[PDB]
Amino acid sequence: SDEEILEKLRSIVSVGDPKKKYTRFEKIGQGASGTVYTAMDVATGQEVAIKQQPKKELIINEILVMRENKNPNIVNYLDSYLVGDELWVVMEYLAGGSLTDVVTETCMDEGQIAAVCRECLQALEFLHSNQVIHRNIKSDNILLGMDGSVKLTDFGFCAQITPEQSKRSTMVGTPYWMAPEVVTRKAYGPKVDIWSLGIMAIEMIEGEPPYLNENPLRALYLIATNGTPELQNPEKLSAIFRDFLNRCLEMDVEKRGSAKELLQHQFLKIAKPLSSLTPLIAAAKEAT
Ligand SMILES: NC1CCN(c2nc(Nc3cc(C4CC4)[nH]n3)c3sccc3n2)CC1
Repeated sequence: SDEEILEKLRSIVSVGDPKKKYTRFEKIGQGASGTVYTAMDVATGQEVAIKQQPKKELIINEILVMRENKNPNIVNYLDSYLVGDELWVVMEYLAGGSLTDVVTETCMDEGQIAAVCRECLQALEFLHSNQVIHRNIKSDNILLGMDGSVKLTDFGFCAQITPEQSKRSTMVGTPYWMAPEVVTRKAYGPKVDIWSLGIMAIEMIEGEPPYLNENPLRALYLIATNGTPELQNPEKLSAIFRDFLNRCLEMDVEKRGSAKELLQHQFLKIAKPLSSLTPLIAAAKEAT
């Protein structure tokens, strides 16, 4: 019965030698599982990012889900290899870095924040319409292009739902960003991603998710009891922004906005061009 799951992901990986297609191999990061490098396509002259035991079932889920859900607001999966003993997942390279650096080292005005939310909601609307829940939306899993491109990544925790089983009840995600209905093991749908988006907006405002100074469990408890979080300074924000936040962070899932609904919110109408994010990127790179 197992681990014939290991032979399953051997079917997925492509045929050939990795070294023969991508030169200019250079490392640019590492984070628990696993580590990230860089390279160029000898064929097309394209720069690419290469990620490099436990529970490899996730890495399968990540490959498959990424392959069948191409979107301009998703970090594009390319090829896969395994000629060694670690995964050779190749994806498009965004040099601007993660949104985390930006939210914790810079100040974003509402026009910048709206632009980010709109790009993310676009990815969410696409994924949800394909019955996929990301379940781990956070600034850490938002990568930025040097041109201000905003793309979604990390799909190991994705949940493929079906008309027969459109809900889950497993506590997956990262505590500070997890919807109350996920924390309290209740039946939940795609709008949990919308909750995590809201939390990420709080990131973009206050620098970090609510209860971050608390321990993960304490945070988990607080989310389960407090429900919808409070801004430290709600009055700093426009009325239309506060509204968008309220409809992202609604306790009533039915009263909470869908991606498609939220893409029509008046708040996104004050979104700046994506080029406006490049100064935020340069700022984050500095002080680092
Ligand atoms: N949470 C992680 C997310 C990945 N990350 C990351 N990714 C970057 N660009 C990438 C990565 C990918 C492949 C991995 C999907 N394409 N483009 C860059 S550029 C400067 C820093 C940096 N950090 C480090 C934190």
